[PDB]
Amino acid sequence: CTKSIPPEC
Amino acid sequence: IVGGYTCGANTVPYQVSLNSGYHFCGGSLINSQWVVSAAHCYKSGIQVRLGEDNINVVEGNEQFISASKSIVHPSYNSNTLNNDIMLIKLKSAASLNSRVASISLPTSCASAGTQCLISGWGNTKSSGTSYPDVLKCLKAPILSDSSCKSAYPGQITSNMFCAGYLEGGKDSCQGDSGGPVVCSGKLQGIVSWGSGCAQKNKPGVYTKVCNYVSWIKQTIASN
Ligand SMILES: [Ca+2]
Repeated sequence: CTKSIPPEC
Repeated sequence: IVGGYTCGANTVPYQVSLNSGYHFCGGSLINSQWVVSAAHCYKSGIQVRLGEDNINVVEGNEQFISASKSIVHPSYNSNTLNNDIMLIKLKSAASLNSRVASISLPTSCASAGTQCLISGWGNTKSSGTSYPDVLKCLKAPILSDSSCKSAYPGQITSNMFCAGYLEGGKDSCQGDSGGPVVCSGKLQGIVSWGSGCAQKNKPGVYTKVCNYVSWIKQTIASN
C-alpha cells in the first residue's frame, strides 16, 4: 500500500 | 511514523501538510512557491499547509496556501508506483523565515548507510490506527540495493530505495506519503510505499529524488 490516507493497495 | 519521536515545533521547517478538509499526504517545500510530494497523493482541491506542528489547532506559525497546479510526473505508473513524484505550484509564494524554510535538492544520490530524517503526521501504530496531532520524526538509514531487492523481489525500480529497519518497529506509515527523507540537509527521498508499516524485513520504499533533479528544475523553469 501507498502511505496516503486512505492507502492505495 | 511508527516508533518515532515528537519532532518539536518548527524543527522541520520544510515539512508541509496536504489538506482537503483533512490531512492526507505530506510534502516538502523546495522553494517559496513549489512543493514536492508523491504522484499518488494527487487530487483536486489541495490546500498546502506550511509552518504546522499540531495540525488540529491554529497555534501561530501557519500559512494555508491553495495549490495553483499539480504536475504529476507524465510517466507515473500507479501500478508499479514507478516515478512517484509530483510538483505542486503554490497560488502565492510562502513567507520564508525560521519556522518555514525550503529544503535543498541533492547534487548526488546518497550511499547505503547514510542516516536520514523522515517526518510526518501519519499513523503511529503498526497494528491499528492512531494519528498524531503533532509532527513525528524518525532517523533511518538508507539500506543497500541488494537488501531492498531481496525484501521486494521484482518490485524495486532504479527510481526507488528502501530505508528503515529490517528488525521492524520503526517506519513511515499511512498519512506520511509524499513527505521528506532528508539526508545531510538534502531531500533524497519521498515517502511512497511498503508492505504495511514497521513489519520485519519489509522496510519502507521511497522515491529516489536524485534521479529527478533535472526533471524538477526544467519543469519549474517552464511553469
Ligand atoms: Ca496548527
